[PDB]
Amino acid sequence: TKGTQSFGMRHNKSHTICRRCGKRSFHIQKSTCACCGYPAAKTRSYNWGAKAKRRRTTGTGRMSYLKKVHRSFKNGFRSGKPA
Amino acid sequence: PEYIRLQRRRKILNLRLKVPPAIAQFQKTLDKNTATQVFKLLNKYRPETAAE
Amino acid sequence: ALKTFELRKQSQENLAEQLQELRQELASLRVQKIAGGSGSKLSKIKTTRKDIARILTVINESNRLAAREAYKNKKYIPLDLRQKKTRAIRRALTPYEQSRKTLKQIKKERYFPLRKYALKA
Amino acid sequence: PSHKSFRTKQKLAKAARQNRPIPQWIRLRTGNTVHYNMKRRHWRRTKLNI
Amino acid sequence: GAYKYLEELAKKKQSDVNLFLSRVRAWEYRQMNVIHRASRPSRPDKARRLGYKAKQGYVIYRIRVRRGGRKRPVPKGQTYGKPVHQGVNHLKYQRSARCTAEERVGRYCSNLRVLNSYWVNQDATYKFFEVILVDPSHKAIRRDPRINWIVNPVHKHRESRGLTSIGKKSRGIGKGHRFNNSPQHATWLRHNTLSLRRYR
Amino acid sequence: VRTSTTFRRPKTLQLSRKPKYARKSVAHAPRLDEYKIIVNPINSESAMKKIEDDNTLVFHVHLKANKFTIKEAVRKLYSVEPVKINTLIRPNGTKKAFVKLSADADALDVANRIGFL
Amino acid sequence: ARVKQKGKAGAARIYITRNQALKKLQLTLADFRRICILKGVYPREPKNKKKANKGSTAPVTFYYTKDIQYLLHEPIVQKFREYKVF
RNA sequence: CAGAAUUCCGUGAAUCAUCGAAUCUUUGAACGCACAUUGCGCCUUUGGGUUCUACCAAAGGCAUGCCUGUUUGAGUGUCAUU
RNA sequence: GGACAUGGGUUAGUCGAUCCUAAGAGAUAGGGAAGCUCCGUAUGAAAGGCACGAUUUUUCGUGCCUAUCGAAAGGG
RNA sequence: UUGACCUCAAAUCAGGUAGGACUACGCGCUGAACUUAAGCAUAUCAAUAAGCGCAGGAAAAGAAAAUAACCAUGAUUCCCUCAGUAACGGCGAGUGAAGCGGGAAAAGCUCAAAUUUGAAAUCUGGCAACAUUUCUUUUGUUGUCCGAGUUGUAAUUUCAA
Ligand SMILES: [Zn+2]
Repeated sequence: TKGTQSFGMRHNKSHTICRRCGKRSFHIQKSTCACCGYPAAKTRSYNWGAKAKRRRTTGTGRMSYLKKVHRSFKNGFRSGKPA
Repeated sequence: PEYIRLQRRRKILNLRLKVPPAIAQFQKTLDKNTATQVFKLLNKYRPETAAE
Repeated sequence: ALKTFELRKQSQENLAEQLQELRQELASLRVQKIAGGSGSKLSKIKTTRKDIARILTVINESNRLAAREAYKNKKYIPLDLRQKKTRAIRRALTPYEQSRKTLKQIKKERYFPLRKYALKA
Repeated sequence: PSHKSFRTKQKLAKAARQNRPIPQWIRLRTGNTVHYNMKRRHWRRTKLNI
Repeated sequence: GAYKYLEELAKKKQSDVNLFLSRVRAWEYRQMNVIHRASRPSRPDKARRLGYKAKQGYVIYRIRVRRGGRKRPVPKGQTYGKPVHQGVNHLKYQRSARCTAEERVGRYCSNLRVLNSYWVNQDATYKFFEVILVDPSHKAIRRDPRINWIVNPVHKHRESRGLTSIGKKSRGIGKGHRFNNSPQHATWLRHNTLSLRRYR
Repeated sequence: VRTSTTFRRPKTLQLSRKPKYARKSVAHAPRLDEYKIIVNPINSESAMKKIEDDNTLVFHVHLKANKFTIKEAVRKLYSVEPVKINTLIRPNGTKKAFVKLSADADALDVANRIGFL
Repeated sequence: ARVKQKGKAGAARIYITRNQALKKLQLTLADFRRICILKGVYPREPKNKKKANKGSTAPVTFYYTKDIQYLLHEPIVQKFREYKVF
C-alpha cells in the first residue's frame, strides 16, 4: 500500500555528503554528486539555474586569496620592504 | 612492436607495389668501387669545421 | 612582552630555546585555565601566544633570508622565493623580449624615426 | 547507528556544539541584535540530513 | 631553390609519382595512431609557406579525421518539432575537417599554440592533415620578433575561436558584398539593436 | 636468437632526481611536536578517580596523535614512563587519552607536579 | 594491525644480495666492484643465511642494505656515467 | 565583565587604519592509490629511546598530456667497416 | 519527563571496519565524437621480473617466464 | 664485429607548460519549441533560449582576390544616413541589407617563393663570470662546451614593389 505504509520502509540513504561541496547530494551508487558533479573536473553549472548559480558562485565563500590580490593590485604588485 | 612491424611492412610495400620510374631510379645506386673512389675525393674537400 | 627587534639580534639556537620555554609557559597557563585560573593568568595566555608567534616569525625571516642569500645570483631559485604577482603576469612576455626587433625594423627606425615638427601660422 | 564513520562523528560533534543557547554576557553588549539562538535544533523535530 | 620544384610537384596530384607516394604514405599513416607526431614536415615547402621554421619550438603533428557529413546525436534519429527540423542524415558540419583536425591536435598538445595546418593525404575513410604548432614557452620563440605575437595570451586557442586561416574561412571572414553577413553575431546584433537616443 | 614469442621492452637507465634548486626554500618545522600533542589534562571527577585507582592520567590530546606519539610526548614533557595508552574520540570531536603510568611512578605526585589537581 | 607478511623485516630486510644490489644501484657488475673496492664495502655473511636469502641455501654474497644505500649518493658513480658519455 | 597598563622625560594602547615580510589545518582543477574506509602504499634523508637486525617519529618526495634538451635503449629501417 | 538548564560520559593486538573477492562500477591502451564525454578493462600496448659472472676491448654481458573500487549478514 | 644515420621508446631524467573558476561584454559550435500566420505543413518565432568549446580588458575585424562606372574613391571598427529601402516572402503573415555622403578614431606592415657559397654569418641549453632590479623575488650581457640546423637558421625582398 502506497502512502503511510510505504514510508515505513525508508531507511537506506541514496545520497551522502560530497567531498567537494559538502552537500548531502553525492549519489552513492552512481558515485557522482548531484550538485557539483564531483568527481568530474568541472563544476555542474547550468544557465537555466540562475538561482542555483548565485547560491554558490564566487563571493559566497571566504574569497581569501582574491582579496589578497585585490589589495596587492591597488598598490601595484610591489615587493620588498617599506623604508 | 608496432613500430618494428611498420618499418618492415613498409619495406615490403615498396618491394611489392609498382614503383613509378621517377622513384624507382633511386633503387639503382652507385657501385661499391666508384662510391669508395668518390668518397676518397670528397674527404679531401670537406668544409672547414666550426673550430677551424 | 618580547620586542621583535630584540629577537632579531639573537641567534637561531637562542630563539629555538626561547620558543621551547615559551611553549612550556603556555602549557602551564592552559593547565591553570582548566583547573580554574585568575584573570591575570588568563590575560597572560594571549600574550604568551603572541610571543610564540613573534618567535616563530623571527626564526622564519632568518631562515628565508639565509635561503635568499644562498640562492642569490642563481638562475633557478625556490618557487616560494620567486615572484608571485599573478599567474598571467608570470607567463607574460618580458620587456626585453617584447622590445626585440628584427634587423629590418631596426634600420627603418634608425634612419626614419618620427620627427618632431611644427607648423607656422 | 553505533557503527559510524569518522566524518559523521565530526559532523555530529559540530552540530551538537552549535545547538546550544547564547552566552548571557553577549546580550549585554551595546548594539546587540542577538537575543536567542535562531538556529536551535531538537533531535525529534528537525533532522540534520547528513 | 628546391621549393619551387616541390610546389609544382604538389600541384601535380594525379601524377603516377604522387599517386604512388599518396598510397604508400596513407597506408603508413593509417597504421600509426590517429594523432601521432611527425618528426619532420612531409611537405616542407608547404610548411614554410604557412609559417613553419626548422628550429626549436616548432612542432608538427599528423592527424587523421573521418570523412563524411554530420549526423545528429539524437536518439534513434527521432527529432521533436516541425518537419523542417526533422532531417538527421544529410546534415553537415559548419567547420571544415581541417578545423576539426586543429581542434583535436590543439587539445592533444595543450601547451602549444596552433600556428596553421595543411592537407597531406586522403582516402575514403580519413583525411590526413599536418598541424603546425608553436611553443610559446620556448625561449627561441619568445626572443624571435617574427613569431612573438603568438606568445601573447590573446592567442590562446586560436583554432578553438576560429582565428586560423581555415577558421576565418569557416566563419566567412572576408571583404565585400559576398561576405556581408559576417561576423554573424556582431553583424546581426548591430542590425537588431534598437537605438533609442535621448532627444528623439 | 629469440626463444620466446613475446617481445618485452628493454630496461633503460633511470636517473634519479638531481634538481637544480629546492622547491621549498626552507623545510617546515615538525608540525606535530610534543607540545601540540598534549593540550591539557582532563580534571573531571571520573578523571580524578582514574588517577587514584588505575594510576592513569587523562589528557586532552590532539586528534592526529596516535598511541606512539602520546607516549613520547608524555615521556618528554613529564619524564614518566607510560605502560599503556588507551584513546577515544569524545562525542565533541576531541581525543582523550588514558595514560597508564608504570608501577614505579604514581599518578598522584605527577598530577600535583603538573598542578591540575 | 594485520598479519605481517613473513620476510618483511630482520635479516631479509637488512641484508641484500649482490644481484639485488646491482638492480638497486643500477650499476654494472664491473662498476659495482669498482665502487666496492674504492669505498669500504665487503660482503657480510648473516647468521641465518637461509632466512636472509628468502628460503634458498645456494651460495650468494650478502651486503648490508645500509652500505648499498650509502653508495646511492656517491659522486663516483656519476663520474662513471659521465665517462661512459664521453 | 574581568583584566592589565603606557608612566604622563614613548619605540607605544587599539575588535584602529594601512599593508611590500611571513603563516596559511583537511580539502577542492587536486596530483602516490583510494575514499558512506583520519583506509592502502612506495622512495630518500634524519632522529628518538631503560628496548637498537626491531619499533616509532620527522622532513622532503612519487598524477596525466605535451614541448626543448639529457641519458639509457630498441629495430630481419638505411649502410659503411670487413 | 525522550521537555528545559548545567555538567559528566563511549578506553580493544583478540569485537567490527581496515584485508579478500562477488554481482557490478571503473581509470590506463586504443578507437569514436563539434563537444559535454562515449565505448573499452590484457583489448591491434615496447603494459616486469629473476639468477648467474675473479670485472666485460675497466662504454654489461648470459640465460630463465591482469590497475583500482566493490560485503560492518559472504571468505577471514 | 664495431660504428654512423633514420625511426621509435623509457626515466620521480634538466627546465617548463596545460587543466579549474568567473563568463555582463567577446569568438565559434550546436540548436529548439511556445508563439504569429485568427486553422496549418513553407514561413515566423530565430541564424533566439537551453547545451558545448575558447579569450581579453576589450574581443573581433583590419592594410583590398574592396567599391564603383565618377572629375572616380581607398585597411578595419563604431555613429548618423542610406532605409523599413533594393530585395526576400503559402509575394501571405512577415522579413530586409549595401555603395556613396557626414562624423568619432586613424598606423602601418610581416613572411613563403632568391646562391651568404670568398666561408650558418642564426639559435636553445649546461657551466663560469660579471650586471641589472616594482624585486636578494626581476631582467640580462659576455665567455665557453654540448646541442639544434644545410630536408635551411641569419642578413636580403613583399608587388605600394
Ligand atoms: Zn558536490
